[PDB]
Amino acid sequence: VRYDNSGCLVKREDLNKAEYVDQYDAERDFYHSLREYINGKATALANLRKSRGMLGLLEPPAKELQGIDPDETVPDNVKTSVSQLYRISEKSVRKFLEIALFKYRKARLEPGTAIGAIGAQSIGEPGTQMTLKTFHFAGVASMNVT
Amino acid sequence: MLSFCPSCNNMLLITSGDSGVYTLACRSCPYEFPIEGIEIYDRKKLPRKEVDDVLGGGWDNVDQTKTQCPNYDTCGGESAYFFQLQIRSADEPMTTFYKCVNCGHRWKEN
Amino acid sequence: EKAIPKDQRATTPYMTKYERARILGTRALQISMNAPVFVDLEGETDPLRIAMKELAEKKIPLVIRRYLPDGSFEDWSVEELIV
Amino acid sequence: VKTAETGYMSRRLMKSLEDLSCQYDNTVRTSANGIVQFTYGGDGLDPLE
Amino acid sequence: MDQENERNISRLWRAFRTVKEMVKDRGYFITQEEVELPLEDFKAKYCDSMGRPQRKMMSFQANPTEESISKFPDMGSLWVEFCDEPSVGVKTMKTFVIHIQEKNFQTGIFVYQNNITPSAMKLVPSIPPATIETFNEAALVVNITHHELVPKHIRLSSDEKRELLKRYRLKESQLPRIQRADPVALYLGLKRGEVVKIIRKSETSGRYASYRICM
Amino acid sequence: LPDVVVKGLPDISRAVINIRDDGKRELLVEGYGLRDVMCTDGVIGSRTTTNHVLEVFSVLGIEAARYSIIREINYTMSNHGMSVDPRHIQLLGDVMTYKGEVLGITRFGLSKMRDSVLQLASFEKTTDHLFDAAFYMKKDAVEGVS
Ligand SMILES: [Mg+2]
Ligand SMILES: [Zn+2]
Ligand SMILES: [Zn+2]
Repeated sequence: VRYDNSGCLVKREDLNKAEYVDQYDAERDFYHSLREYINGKATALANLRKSRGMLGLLEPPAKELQGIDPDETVPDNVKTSVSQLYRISEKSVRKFLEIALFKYRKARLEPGTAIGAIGAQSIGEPGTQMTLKTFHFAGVASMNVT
Repeated sequence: MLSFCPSCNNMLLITSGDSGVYTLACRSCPYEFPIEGIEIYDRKKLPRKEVDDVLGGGWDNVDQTKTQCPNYDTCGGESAYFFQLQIRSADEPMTTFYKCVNCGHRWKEN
Repeated sequence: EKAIPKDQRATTPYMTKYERARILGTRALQISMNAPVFVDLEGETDPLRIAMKELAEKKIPLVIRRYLPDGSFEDWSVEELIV
Repeated sequence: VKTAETGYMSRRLMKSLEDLSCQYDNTVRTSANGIVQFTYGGDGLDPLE
Repeated sequence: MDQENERNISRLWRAFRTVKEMVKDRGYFITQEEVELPLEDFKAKYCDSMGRPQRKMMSFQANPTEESISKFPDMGSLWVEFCDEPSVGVKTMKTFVIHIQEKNFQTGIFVYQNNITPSAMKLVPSIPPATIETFNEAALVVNITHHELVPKHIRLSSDEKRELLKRYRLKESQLPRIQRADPVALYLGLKRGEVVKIIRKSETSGRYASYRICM
Repeated sequence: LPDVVVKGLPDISRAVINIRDDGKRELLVEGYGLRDVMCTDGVIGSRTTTNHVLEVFSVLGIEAARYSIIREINYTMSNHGMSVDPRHIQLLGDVMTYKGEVLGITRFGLSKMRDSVLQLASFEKTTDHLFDAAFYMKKDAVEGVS
C-alpha cells in the first residue's frame, strides 16, 4: 500500500516522491521487473507480427469489431509462420510467473538465521586466501596503495 | 657558512662584538676576521622540481594470455593479464591471478 | 507476554530450516523416550527416521511458538506450517 | 605470515557479528534486541538463495 | 593583492549559497531567486565600492513555510549571522545572544571566519527558549547534503517518530543512533531524540529506507 | 628555510593527475585532508571521495561513513576476485556504524555497548576487563552466543 510516514495513504502523485520509500519497495521493483520482462517478450512477438504485415497487437484493441479475431484476413501462411517462430501460450506465462514468485518467496531470509556469523565467515574466508603483501601486475607502475 | 680558521682550523663563527661588529672570530684560538664593508655570502643551489606528466597507464607492458573472463556475457574478452604466485604449500601447484582486458574483472584460477 | 490472536499473524506461514530441524529433533527425542507414534513404521527403528516420516505425513503434534522481539508470540502448529 | 595474521581477522569479525540474527519481524538485531538493519541488505533476501 | 580578494569573494559566496540551501531544506521561506545568486549579483549586492566583502548586511530573516509550520507546530524564525573578526570574543557572541533574546528568535546561526574562543562553549549553551548553532565559513563551503556519498536524511515529526516506533514496536534505545555534532545532523538541526528517515540507495537491492535516532 | 610551504595544503604529500581510460584527467592526492580538497577551486565537491573511512565520517556523516566502508571493503575484495554477496558487506558496515560513530572490530571497538564481560574476556584482555567489571559492580545479562 505504501502508507505515509504518519500512516496515511499517498495521493498517487507522491507515490515515488522518495520520502515515502519503505519496505516492500524491493518487492515492488521485483514485480515491475517481471512485468518488464513479460513486456519484452510480448513486444518481441508484436514486432515479429507487424514485420509479417499482420497487426502487432501490443495494445488491446478497442472498436466495434473488437470482438472478432484480427488474424482472419491473413491467408493461413504467415499465421503458422508466426506460430512457428514465437508461440507463447497462456500456460507458459502462468508457469513462468508461478516459478518466479515461488523463487522470490523462497529467496527471503529466514528468521533465526545466524546472518551475522554467516557474513563474518563470508568476509573472512576470502580474507585468508589473499596475500598481505600487495602483488601487482608487472608493468602497471601505478601508486602502491595497500 | 662552513669556514675555518687558518691557525687552529676549527670552524669559524659570527659573533657580535663592540659596535655590533659581525667579526668571524675563531673559538679556541685568538683569530679575528672583521668585516670592513665586505660581504660574506654562502649560496647553495636548489632543485627546480619540474612538472610531472599524467600517470595514465602502462598496461601494454603486462603479460597477457588467452582466457575468457567469467563476465563473458557482458564483455567479450578473450584476453586477461596474469601473474603466477605459489600461495599454497609447495605440494599444491601454483596460483594464477587474472584480470580481463575488456572489463578489468579479477579472478584466480589456481 | 501477550499472544497474537490467530485470525491475523505477521510471521511467515512457511516453516524455516531451523524450525524443521528443531521439530525433528524434539519429535525424535520424544520417540526415543517411548512416546507413541502416529505413523505406520513399516519396520523402522530409528526415532529420527520415524520423526521424518511423521513430518512427511504432517502428523507431528507440536506447535511452534515464534516470539517477536517486542515480546509477543504467535503459535504455529506443525500442520499449518507449509513446507 | 598470512596464516596467523588473517586467522585473528576472521575471529575478530565473528566476535563483532557473533549475536546478529534475523528476527521474526524481518529485522537484524543484536543480542540486546537493538536494531542493526530494519531489513537484511535492504532486500530481506538470503544471499544463499 | 587582488587574487586573495577574488578567491575570498568567491569562497564566501559559496558559503552563503550553502547556508541558504541549509535553511531552505530545514523548512523555511527561501526560494531560488535568493538561493541561485549569480556570484556577480551577490558581489554587486554584498560587496561595496573598493571591493572588500562586508559580512553584516547578509544576515537575513528566515521564516517557516506553510508545510513546515503545519508539520512542526513549534518552529519560529531563524537568524543567520556572519562574523568579521577572525577570533570570536566574549562581546560579540554576548551581543548576538542579546539580539536573539530581544527579538525572540527560536534559533540562531553563527558563521564565523577562522576560529572560536575556547570560552565561547561556556557562554553559548545559556539560552532557555532558543538554541545556538555554530558554523564555520570554511566548513560549509560545499554542503555535504549534495554529496553523492550522503543519502537523503529526512527529519520526521514527533507524530511520525511515534508511528515508526509503533509500526516496529520499538523503544528509542533499540533504534540505530546518529551522533550529535554529526555533519548531517548539524546541517538539519537534529536535536536529541529526533528520528531522521534515511533514504539510502544500493546497487543490488534498490532504494530503501533506514532510520536513525539522535543522541 | 628551503622546506616551508608557500602554496597548497600542507596535508598532501603529492598529487598525481590520472586518466580513467578516457579524455578525463582526474587527480587523486596522497594526503589526509578531504574537506580542503573538496572545497578547492576547480574540484567538484559533490563527487570527491577518500578511501579513509574516518576522514569520511568526520566530514560527511555516519551514513557516508558506512557507504565508504561498504565501497572500500567491496572494492578491496573485488581486486582479488573474491565474489562475496554485497549483503554481507552491507551488514558489516551497518554493524560498524549503527551506533552513530564508526566503531572498529579492535578490542577498544568491541567495548561499544556489549557489556558482556565474558565475551570481552574471551576475546582479549581478560584480567583487566574482569577486574573493572567487578569493581564497577557490572550486572551483565547472559544474552550473547559466547
Ligand atoms: Mg597438500
Ligand atoms: Zn682557528
Ligand atoms: Zn571481461
